[PDB]
Amino acid sequence: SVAQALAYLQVHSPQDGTSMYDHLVKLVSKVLEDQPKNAVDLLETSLLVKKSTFDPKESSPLVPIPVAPDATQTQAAVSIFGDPELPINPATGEPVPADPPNEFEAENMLGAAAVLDCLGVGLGRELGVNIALAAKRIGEDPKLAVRSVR
Amino acid sequence: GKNKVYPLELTLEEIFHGCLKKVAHKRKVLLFSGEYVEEERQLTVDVKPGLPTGTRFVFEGEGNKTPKKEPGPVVFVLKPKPHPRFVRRGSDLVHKVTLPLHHALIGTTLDIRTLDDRDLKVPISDIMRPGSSLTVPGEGMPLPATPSARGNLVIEIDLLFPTHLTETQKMLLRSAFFLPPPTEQNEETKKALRDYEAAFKHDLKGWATVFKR
Amino acid sequence: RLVDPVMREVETAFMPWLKEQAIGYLARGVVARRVVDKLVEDAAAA
Amino acid sequence: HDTAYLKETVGEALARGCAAAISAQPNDPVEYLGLWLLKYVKNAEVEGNFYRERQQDLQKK
Amino acid sequence: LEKTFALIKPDAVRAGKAQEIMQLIELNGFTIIAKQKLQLTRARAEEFYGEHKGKEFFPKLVNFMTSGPIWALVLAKPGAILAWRALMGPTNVFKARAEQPKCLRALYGTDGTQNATHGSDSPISAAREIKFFFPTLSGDPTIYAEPTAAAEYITKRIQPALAKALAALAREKPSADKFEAITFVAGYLLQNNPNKPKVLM
Amino acid sequence: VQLEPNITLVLKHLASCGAVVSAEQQAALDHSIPIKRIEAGLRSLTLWGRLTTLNGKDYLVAEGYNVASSKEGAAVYETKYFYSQDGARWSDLQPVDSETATRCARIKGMLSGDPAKNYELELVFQIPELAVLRCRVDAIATATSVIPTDSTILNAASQVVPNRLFAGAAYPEKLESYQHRFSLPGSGVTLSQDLRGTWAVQYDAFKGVAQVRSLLFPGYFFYYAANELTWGSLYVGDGLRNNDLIFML
Amino acid sequence: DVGQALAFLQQVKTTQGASIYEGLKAALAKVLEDRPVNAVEALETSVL
Repeated sequence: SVAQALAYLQVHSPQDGTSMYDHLVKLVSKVLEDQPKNAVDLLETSLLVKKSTFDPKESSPLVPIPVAPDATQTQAAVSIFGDPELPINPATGEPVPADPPNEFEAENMLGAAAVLDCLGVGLGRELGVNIALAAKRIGEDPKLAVRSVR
Repeated sequence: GKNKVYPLELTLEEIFHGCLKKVAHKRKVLLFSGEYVEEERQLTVDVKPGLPTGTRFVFEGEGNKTPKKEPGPVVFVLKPKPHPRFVRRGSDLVHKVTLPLHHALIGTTLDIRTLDDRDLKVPISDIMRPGSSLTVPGEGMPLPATPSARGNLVIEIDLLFPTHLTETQKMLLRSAFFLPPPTEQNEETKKALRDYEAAFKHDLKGWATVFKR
Repeated sequence: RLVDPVMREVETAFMPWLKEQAIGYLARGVVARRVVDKLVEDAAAA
Repeated sequence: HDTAYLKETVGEALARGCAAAISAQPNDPVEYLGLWLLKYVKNAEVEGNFYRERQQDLQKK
Repeated sequence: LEKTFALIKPDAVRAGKAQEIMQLIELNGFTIIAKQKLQLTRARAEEFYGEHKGKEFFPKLVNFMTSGPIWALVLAKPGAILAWRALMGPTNVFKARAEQPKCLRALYGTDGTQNATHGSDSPISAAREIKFFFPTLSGDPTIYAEPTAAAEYITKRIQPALAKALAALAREKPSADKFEAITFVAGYLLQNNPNKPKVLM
Repeated sequence: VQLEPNITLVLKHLASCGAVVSAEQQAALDHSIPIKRIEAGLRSLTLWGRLTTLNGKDYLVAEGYNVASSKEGAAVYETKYFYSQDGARWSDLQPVDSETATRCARIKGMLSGDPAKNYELELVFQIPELAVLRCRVDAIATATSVIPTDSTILNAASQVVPNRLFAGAAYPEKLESYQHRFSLPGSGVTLSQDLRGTWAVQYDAFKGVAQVRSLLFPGYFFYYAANELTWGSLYVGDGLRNNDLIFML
Repeated sequence: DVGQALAFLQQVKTTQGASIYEGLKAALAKVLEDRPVNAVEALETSVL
């Protein structure tokens, strides 16, 4: 019980540089040392202690590492919007060899999404745009000689 | 009178952030025996963010100790290891980029990866001249005097011209480099440009969008 | 070969007073910490 | 003599700094002490400034 | 209430199992007072594993811990060291699977040395490692505040440079105002110290 | 009570005012806002507005701050601005020095499309179009950036942080209920302390949605829903200023 | 000892009607029961 409270109050908050256990100890020590005969302001003393705490920021041996979630899925999702410009060959500034898009035979998928949203069934309206762009990505691929996408 | 100097090699990330390096030193105490006695001493050197190249850290009291004379201080001279992207100059950073011609003229974005874990995408503001540079303020190494200010990253633009051009490509380039101003064009010029653009951005038979192979 | 200096003796005889003051301040810190612990227990009961 | 000068000059602050160094147990206590003294004078002055700013804000309101 | 060190090895991180381990740790009554994801270098790893220093497994052990980011945690619990030793289970992963299943080494750890966790043995090593990885985390107010140990630490620290600083202050005798003397002695200490060198441009 | 304005609620509540974005650009935004937010190390990144060009390729502009501190009586936000012709890929907007920041305010007319355009002004001075766009965004942000009062508070170390206990603004119809972003929480500076007739507020008491439009900059809208405490703002249209305000009113 | 500090902290009164000891105790009780997001700064921003 009380052990849980003590373990909670000593959690080291990084951005503040200290837990509340140290801050409470410092506030109590400052109140004890300078014996106050008059009224004290808890907020004022707290701000003063916060301003007065020593913080010897020293050079850490390791370079910091980023804590960031993986972004492969979202990057792949983004990669369907817009046209990917043809990469350049570093050896000769002329562009790399390329293939023209394919001639698949798909329906009016944006109109289909509009109809589905009108009826109140199917997927959403934004996912309709995503599906249309992904189907264009599939159909255009010269590697996959596709005569029809649906 | 004599001091032993030693290069201390760091990466740009360490100097940018501020490392706390540990270094080993071979100190030779000399005695009556023919062989000297050697020992490994550990030294902690604190390099603060943005210390300039050529900085000397001198440890007094350490060094090969002859029987009579107290050893002279040892010197560590800061030098940065070569980086794959940036070379530091004064307080800021130089990034040399090879740029195609059309990226210069039309204008695109250069994607650079900073020493800090951020990814800058800097647009080409205007027609980049041969030997021109693009400056991004507040992106170089930190100032050693104040730990908040930064230098300005300098991108030295190197242009990569195409190796081949056909006669029709040259005709298109010539027509693009002598087009009359829009308040001087005929109606035939406007219709021709409209037709050519609609035939260049054609979704199936046009070559504006091609998939690599 | 003989080598007494005044400042060495002065500093060495001054050292115990500094150590005594440091010990007093450490005792202050300890009592402050134990007061804070009592405060935590009372807060849980509250 | 010299002992009195040292005492009523720096003794209390140095004792506080040494207590802090004992409590913290850093990896380089001398640099810790020096930075502690610098922060000591700086926090005294900014403490005065903080009271001044609070008084000014109350008067303005 | 005692605090122990712990770390999640790259094998439980490359597989994206760090958060599950953290939630399991929190489920068993532990409290994570401090956590940090980091990436040891070769020298730092060799300094951390000083107790082995040339044993048979040391090459592969130091080559493994520097193959990816790890996590460092400080756990807090009344019986933190023994409870966390039990929670990890036996060191050998196959012996762990045989004897005690549903232990972090049995579930996430594989292939011997990659036991997916690392913990502290005794309070001495616990405090040493905590100070190694969290230099500013306060702790252990009883083992440093002994008058004998306090006097010994002051003795270890003051003869190198503080006595010389006091001697220089007494000989030079700057302004009687105490603030100038404090500034001068601080400058002398930060300029003359055996631990750090003198820096020049 | 919110901590950051949504990009969907803003587009929903400001759709009537014409502050709308294309559906394809809306999906692209939904995907590529977090990507740029993580690539730039910014805790807050929202769409700031959309500026019209002589082409169909309008500039979508998003702003984002990492730190926000009180400085000489001004709540200074260290904002970074990004622009994009399409919702997919973002570029940066570098700040502008004072000489060109004064030589860019004299260039008028709605911008072109290619951000590599050089305006020539009077010897001839060459100024990039991106500089002009940055100037216009800075001017609109200085004149207009609006948040409800008491929605921010000052903590220790003098940083402005969202007021988690903000209970909402009574009398949302009154302009006193709203303040600029760079006003300190203690100071009683609001939009009332601006010129008398430069802000129009229309409040629907039933649905509890107030709408504040800027008349000095006609394309700036800011909605505030009070039943659920949600406020957002968007600028749509060219960045030019409305000089002759006295005649129109 | 600690008894002296405890006896002292209960006579001193603050700007509020309660003593500083009781004020700190109530602040800690509120912090422990609510468990705020950024707790240390919430002490100066929300509880007192």
